Amino acid sequence: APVRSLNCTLRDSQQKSLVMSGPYELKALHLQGQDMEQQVVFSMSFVQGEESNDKIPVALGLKEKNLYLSCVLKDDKPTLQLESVDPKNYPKKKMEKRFVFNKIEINNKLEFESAQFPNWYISTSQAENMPVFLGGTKGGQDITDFTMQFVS
Ligand SMILES: NC(=O)c1cnc(C(F)(F)F)nc1
Repeated sequence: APVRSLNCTLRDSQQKSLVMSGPYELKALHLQGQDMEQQVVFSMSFVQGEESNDKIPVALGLKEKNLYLSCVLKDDKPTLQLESVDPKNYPKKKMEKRFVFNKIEINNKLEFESAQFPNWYISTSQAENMPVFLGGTKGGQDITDFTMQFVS
């Protein structure tokens, strides 16, 4: 049947919100009050892929935009990008692998691993107003843990 999707926001474990930073760029910053309207709302689709109790394959599209987070090699490195798609054809249950993240629940937090690039994760910096990026460890100074908020 159709693909099932939920509207949501994400915040990193330091409670930074995600906003735009150009036509295809996301940054993370501390946000509260009026400025919270600036945060990106995702449509999280539950897609085809290997699945277990705590590891759920999803795609992350921007709400009512034909833009998806994707993982590709750029200048020979696994990188995160926002990629446009044909709005007639998306979302779909069989999303291409570059669009698929494994949403992993550990200790009441979420990690989003690239399905395409094992052990590469959606990451934020500790500094304010820096890009969201794909980081090659769920270790170290960069942040790989998030919480989800459900949106109407
Ligand atoms: N400048 C970056 O490292 C960067 C990568 N990826 C993104 C995305 F896809 F979240 F929007 N925004 C910025």
